[PDB]
Amino acid sequence: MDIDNYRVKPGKRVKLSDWATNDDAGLSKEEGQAQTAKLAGELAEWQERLYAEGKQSLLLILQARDAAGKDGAVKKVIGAFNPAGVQITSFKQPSAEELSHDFLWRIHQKAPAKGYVGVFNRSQYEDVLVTRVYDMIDDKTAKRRLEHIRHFEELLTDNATRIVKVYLHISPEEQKERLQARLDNPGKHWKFNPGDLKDRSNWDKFNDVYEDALTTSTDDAPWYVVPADRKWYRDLVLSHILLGALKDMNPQFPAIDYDPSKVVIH
Amino acid sequence: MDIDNYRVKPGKRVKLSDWATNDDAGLSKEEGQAQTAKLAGELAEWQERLYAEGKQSLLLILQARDAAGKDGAVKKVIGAFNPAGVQITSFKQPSAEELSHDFLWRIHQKAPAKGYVGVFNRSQYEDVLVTRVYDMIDDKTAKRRLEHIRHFEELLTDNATRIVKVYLHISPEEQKERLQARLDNPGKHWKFNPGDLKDRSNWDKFNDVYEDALTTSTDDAPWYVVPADRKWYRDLVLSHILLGALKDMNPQFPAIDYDPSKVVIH
Repeated sequence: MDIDNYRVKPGKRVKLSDWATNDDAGLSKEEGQAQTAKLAGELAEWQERLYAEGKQSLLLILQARDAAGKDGAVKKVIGAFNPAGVQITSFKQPSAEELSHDFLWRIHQKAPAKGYVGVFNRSQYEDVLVTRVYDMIDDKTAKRRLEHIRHFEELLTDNATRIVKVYLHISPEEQKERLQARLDNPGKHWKFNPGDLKDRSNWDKFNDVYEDALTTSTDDAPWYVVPADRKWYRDLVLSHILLGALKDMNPQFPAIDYDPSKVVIH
Repeated sequence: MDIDNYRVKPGKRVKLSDWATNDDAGLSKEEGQAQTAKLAGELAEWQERLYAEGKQSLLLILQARDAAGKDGAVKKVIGAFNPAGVQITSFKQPSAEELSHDFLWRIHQKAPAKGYVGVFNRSQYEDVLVTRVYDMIDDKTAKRRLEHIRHFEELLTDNATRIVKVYLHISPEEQKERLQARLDNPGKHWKFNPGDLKDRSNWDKFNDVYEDALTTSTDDAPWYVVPADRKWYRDLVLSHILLGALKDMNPQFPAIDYDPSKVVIH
């Protein structure tokens, strides 16, 4: 497995049909879950360094369709982090006050602080995805919003915020099984709403608008297309993506302004 | 050993000296760690129900002296929760803007929303503890602020926010060893600063103000004195306190007003 195969290279447009949805890198579910359990300890060690250093931050942006596994990815992979060094925002429909501001006003407020890991379950890209499929905004407006999103991600990059954007890529048949699974089990009768089905019927248009959203992939702010049909593979690949980012960020523990040998505890 | 022995009963002044700091309830470190790891699964299930229900919230207030184990309690115990349904705030020294407001202004802003677990690592009580030991406020002001905190906690209690206040209770010798261990270990020099030694030299003055603060213990908003000399016991007792609270809150998965048998996914 080369994780870089899943990175949208700069300047190269995307046709989601070209990325697989059910990769497994030649591993069994047990071999994958075991490797994920090991990376969890690594993710915890490096997130502590990030927080102790207090110079950098990591922003994970999760975008995916219903039942693709973003809530399940947060619970497993992001759960390896110390919750005191993490901030998770799930952006719902814009409120009245939020609509009275530019579309990035509410997004910028949740940008992560130094030393923290930030996660955007749904993010600023919602304003050029669902807003286009249902013709709330026109193509002219959408392209201009995409330019504003790049400039926004560039601002955070110069602020030492390492941006990582991940798209969870699943097939329609897999979603159908997962959605039917919510309807089948009496305990999950609450993550399904007549409205997930509306977006599903617009599968092909979401392919197009996502392909547009993915053109923001740069060296400093990359998009990753993660085959998510196998939940354990989603978790494993996301673990590799975040750990490699933290290792490249290479946080160091902070200096001290005292001589430990001269300290006498009374 | 019974966790209710650790609850500050309403209307009765207490002295922290009455509680031992190194309880173990008749358990070894291994057996205790084993049961803690088991309760973590229950904490996860009930926290998920709390978040699905979206009607109640849980507010944990952590107060303790340096090296007593607040950060470790959060990492182990609160780490069992799904980080997407938890908010941790470590209230630092009041900034300028915060000082231009009443002392509960910044505290109230972090009150947990419906369905969330909130943790105050240092909290509103800081404003009647360190402020008194160093003569920043007089007894008259200190007394009145304790009343304002009660009314505030009553407000949140009527909001379905279950308040739980925990004081981690360690011996001075234990602290000394923990602090010396950070001076001795090079990898931990960054966790010690000679400033921490100021409050330690005022130990008995913190007894008084803490014993005053514990008088806000009610049936609805109880204080717990957790013997924390044994880090594994701290984690175990904290897990029991939070799990009992979530179980008493008894959050229910939300019902549905549609028949899953009548919906066909295309």
